[PDB]
Amino acid sequence: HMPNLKPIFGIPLADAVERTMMYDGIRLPAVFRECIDYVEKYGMKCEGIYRVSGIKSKVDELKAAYDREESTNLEDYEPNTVASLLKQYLRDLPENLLTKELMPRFEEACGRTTETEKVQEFQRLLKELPECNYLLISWLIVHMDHVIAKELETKMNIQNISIVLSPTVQISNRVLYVFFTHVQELFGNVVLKQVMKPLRWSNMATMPTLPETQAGIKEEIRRQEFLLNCLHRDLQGGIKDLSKEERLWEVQRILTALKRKLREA
Repeated sequence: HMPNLKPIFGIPLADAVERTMMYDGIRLPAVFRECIDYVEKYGMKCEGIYRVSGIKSKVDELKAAYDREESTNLEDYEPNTVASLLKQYLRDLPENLLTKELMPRFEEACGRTTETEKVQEFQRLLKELPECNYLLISWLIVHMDHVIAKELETKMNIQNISIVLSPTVQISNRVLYVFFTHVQELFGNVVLKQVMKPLRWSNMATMPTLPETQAGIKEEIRRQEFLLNCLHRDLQGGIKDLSKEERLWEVQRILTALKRKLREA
């Protein structure tokens, strides 16, 4: 029969999206957000950010865990590791972000005599792209742009990211440099929406393992309630899945603790 039961590393974007839908299902895989989320929250002041090699021994476990639909607490892993898992994940995806179709035109648009001519070409390229690709290209480049500012503190430069991001989407070095530069020239309101992440807690038995900080609970509750109300509502669309339900009590149980501690801090 078909090899393996639902893979993850080596599928089209939508296929990955439908598999890894977390919040609203804004047409985007979870993996990408999970990795962008960690870097945005914790991996912002990391030297070697996206530059150092991730521990392949951890990465191969992660890709396995995702492919097996398991629990991956990236908040306990190294930034280089998740970043390496991410860039690999993007590689494994058959359809490029810019596809085979538009990809060769990025070389063209990079060799434009004027910054305006470049962005215009990239503009038409990105429009050809599917919705999922459009959003993927937005976040990947915009998030890495903010990483360039972080490079300004982590003692790195656009060139460094460009070197390591080239093998990522399969496009020449100079195109990444121009990618960010033009990415805000094209977008700029593009926002890096972070996600509620699994805890190091096994979600039962214990209790004194939760964040005891007020601002910590405030932010998390906000993020979690949006996850909560949406998932609950999903079921009302004629959906009766035990897996969705299990996660429904899951979010509720955790938020219950948070709601208590909210007025407990």
